[PDB]
Amino acid sequence: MQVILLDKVANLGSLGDQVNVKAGYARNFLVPQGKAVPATKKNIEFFEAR
Amino acid sequence: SRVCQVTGKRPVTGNNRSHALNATKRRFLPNLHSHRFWVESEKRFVTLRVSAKGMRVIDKKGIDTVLAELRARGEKY
RNA sequence: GGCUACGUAGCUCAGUUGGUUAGAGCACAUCACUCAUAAUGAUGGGGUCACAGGUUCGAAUCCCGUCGUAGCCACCA
RNA sequence: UAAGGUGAUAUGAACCGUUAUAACCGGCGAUUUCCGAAUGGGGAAACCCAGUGUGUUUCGACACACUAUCAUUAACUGAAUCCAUAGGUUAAUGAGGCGAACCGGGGGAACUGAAACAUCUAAGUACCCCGAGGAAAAGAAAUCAACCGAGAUUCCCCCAG
RNA sequence: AGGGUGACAGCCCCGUACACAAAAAUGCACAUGCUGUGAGCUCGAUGAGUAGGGCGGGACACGUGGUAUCCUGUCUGAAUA
RNA sequence: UUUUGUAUAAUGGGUCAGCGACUUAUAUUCUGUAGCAAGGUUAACCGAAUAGGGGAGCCGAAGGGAAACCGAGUCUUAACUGGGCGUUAAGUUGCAGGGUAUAGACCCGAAACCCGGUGAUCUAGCCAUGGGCAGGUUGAAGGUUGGGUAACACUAACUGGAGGACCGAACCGACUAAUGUUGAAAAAUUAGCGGAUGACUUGUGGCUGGGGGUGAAAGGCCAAUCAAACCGGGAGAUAGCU
RNA sequence: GUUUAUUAAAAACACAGCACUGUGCAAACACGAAAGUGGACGUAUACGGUGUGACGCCUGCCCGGUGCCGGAAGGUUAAUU
RNA sequence: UGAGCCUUGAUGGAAGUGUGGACGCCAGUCUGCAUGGCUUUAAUGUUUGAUGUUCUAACGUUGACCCGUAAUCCGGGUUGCGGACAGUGUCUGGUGGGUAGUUUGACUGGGGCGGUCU
RNA sequence: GCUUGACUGCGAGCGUGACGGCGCGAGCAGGUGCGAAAGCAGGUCAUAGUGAUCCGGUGGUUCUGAAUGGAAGGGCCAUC
Repeated sequence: MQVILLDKVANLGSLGDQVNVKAGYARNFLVPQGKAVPATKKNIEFFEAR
Repeated sequence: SRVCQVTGKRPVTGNNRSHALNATKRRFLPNLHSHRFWVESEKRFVTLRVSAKGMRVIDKKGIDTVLAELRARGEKY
């Protein structure tokens, strides 16, 4: 569960980095709260074009 | 029923075995939980009775796919 | 059989990294006192550091073999 | 097809027929009360009671038809919440129950054997359950072989107690 | 062949061998019509919470045994010609 | 029949008739017999179907050694004067029979264990809704009025009508006896006995299910069955016993 | 008052009274793979469990054993890593 | 705040004012603090437990209100409470006659008790 | 006094057991001790002093090695 960010956020906030977050942190808060999204190897290209 | 809506995991029967190998019937049943999942693609939460792994699948494949299944298969949800 | 620990004054005991020179408590012993008893005080007798091999110039102080010893593990055709 | 017929116990009555509408046999139709999956609601099975539609030169009350549930699809409707969903009505389809074995699947004994008994056996048997077909299942090598080669699955005889 | 007939029937009866028959409905084959379905060539693609592993069981003749192999309740988790 | 031994007063049989217990399959070995013979024979399957085909295969012709391996020898050991097992006699396939193996394996018989069902129309308890208790006693709290207290206390009458209260029918029980014991009755009859406004008794209907129910507790009751109900099944359980 | 329906009605069971003990309520506890239900539409003057058994006078000593309650030290100790 | 290795601790311009520690058998008026021609006495980076706060936001709610809905079931919704606990799955040590299957020898001047068993 | 014959491989022939087994044994081969030598010694004056198989440990062993080389595992010898 690496995911890519969206806004700032915690000790990793950056509007679009590849972090390595804990899954529960990921698929219970950030994504449902729209602060990140999974890095599904398709996603590692849209925020790897900027 | 204790069936994982994602994997179809259900209880399975096996044995106990003592140090003397006495067999006593028993069941392994799955690590169910039931969990509010955000879809966004429907602006709603859906509670699936899900196994861990069921979760780990949803993590990987991603919800909507999994939801294509279930619906593809007829699961209520 | 494997892992721990521990047994040194007659009873009871710490001392515990050395290099110390063998205690404390009652027990034995005799003198001091006193009306005399016990309360007391003092000097000594008694340790053979669980038994034995070694590292060390100097092991109760570390290494090892058996005992005694209880803890539980754990093994047996 | 036909000279004889109206099932049997079962006579009798009254009939029917003989050259083709007597009976009898076969194909396809028609009718097909009530209960039963029972399906309009109920219920002590073969009964009680309805809503709505129809129906009457005697247009009341009764008779008949339809109204279960689930699924899929559509249509129309439509909360908390505006959107949107859930919810609700209708409609079209299909399901439901029964049935000998064979078949696949979910569960799954003990007696017994070991000259006792735990491992082991009986045995994935008996039994319960779900499902399907005329057969079921299996099947087109991430298989064997042993440096030579074979070439899906299934069944039979060997290999071999 | 067989059954029957007042006792045992090739020639009494019903059959049997053999040869024939379908107005209708049907099983099965083909042949087509209608519906639904896709064929063909070029260039591609090649089955990840999977394989494997840890724990627990179950299957393989095989009782964990030096035990390959298969299945998975549980926690994990690749390479990709 | 069983026994050391049975007229035995030890078993079994009232009598007759019919039925009633060593089977079947597949393996293996021996005997007989048949075929062929250092060879014998095919299995499935094909089939002109008891033929014919099919020799996959099985048995035998070589043994010894755990084995590699060697071979009329081989193993043992450094090695045998040796020693062990072998070298000399024929096998094999049918058919009949004697044994054995696997099966219910000569027939009948358990007490039980497991599985799925059917039972609270008896009884236990509980739930709901209805019914019953002739007649006669006892006289609790309380009340009233006099007496009595400073007022209460207390006291006498009268009134009142308490109780798992009293005597006693219906009703509910079941202490004694006799009768009955192939009964009138698979628990009663007769004479006595207990309770009888209560933890009473009763009609209807409901709920609880088998290692489970229910139990004012006896292992009681759960349909004349109870230290684990009944019906069907595993099932021909097993029976070193009769 | 109850009991062995059908050889035991009693000194047995029950009983009010007594004591210990559990239970803070989504109670303990019981039926139940679970949902749930009883406990109770109750709430510590309540409820379960256990022993004792109206009343009167009373209920002495022993915590070594077994059990239960308390005990944030230390010794030994599972999967795991 | 428990505990290792890395780290903030120590070892196999002369001379003046001169003071704790040194495995130091058994305690150096000697060295530095401003100045003078490969550890216990404890603490910064970690891999790791215990407790307490905070975060997000799972999860519980047999509190309240709203809708489905004239409904003490369920669901959805809002909210308060609880909150990474509780609970559950797999694994695992303890306890476990609550429940189950079984064992509990033979000889023997009956059996038991005794004795015996090579 | 000196010593390791309480030796390794074998074993004609016997005894004794239902059997598993146990016992006695001259002699052969290799190597050894004591004795000048003939010789004697394969434990003790003899008869008790003991435990089948399975499972497993250890040492040895080119005997086996699931395609092949190895290895695991097995066998054999010794022993627990």
